[PDB]
Amino acid sequence: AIASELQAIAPEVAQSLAEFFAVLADPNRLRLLSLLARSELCVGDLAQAIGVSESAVSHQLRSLRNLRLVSYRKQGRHVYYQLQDHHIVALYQNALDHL
Amino acid sequence: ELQAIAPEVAQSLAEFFAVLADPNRLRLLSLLARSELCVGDLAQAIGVSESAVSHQLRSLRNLRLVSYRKQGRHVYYQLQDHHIVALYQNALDHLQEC
Repeated sequence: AIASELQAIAPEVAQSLAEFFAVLADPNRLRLLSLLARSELCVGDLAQAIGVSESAVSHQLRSLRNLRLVSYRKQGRHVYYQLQDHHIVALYQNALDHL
Repeated sequence: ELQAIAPEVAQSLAEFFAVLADPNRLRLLSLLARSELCVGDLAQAIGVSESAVSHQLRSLRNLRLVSYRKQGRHVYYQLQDHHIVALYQNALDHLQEC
């Protein structure tokens, strides 16, 4: 009934959103995000959980940091990574559940 | 005590996000996220022919991103499930500020 009052997202917004989803179209990134969706973790824990070197994980996390998919905090001699925000958690979980 | 998602699951999820990385598809989903709509409504909304939108919807139906229902003498399309609605809204919100 409200068809006449609806308009699609702007083209530039659709492009920006498409780019966001393209960044997530990476199984390796998703494996890392699946762990962070359940607990804040250091690179050491992430590396052992997946089965790769910490250097490998560190490299993958740099891209994720730059793309604002993950963030980190420092406490003592540890650096804990986590998902950027609750929106990332929600979209990840909803996508997984849809599948 | 933590295990990542299975390799096959990560791959399937990656493919799912890959099909969403399409501006034209997202424009259509952005409309359906607000309300179910007939092909006529969608075509006029984005400014293309009904045939064009019908073609695009064909792909979205097979990709399980949209579904449809018969309401009287018309067919209305909708997002496949609420998860699509929620992931779409959360992604857009993320790309925004407060």
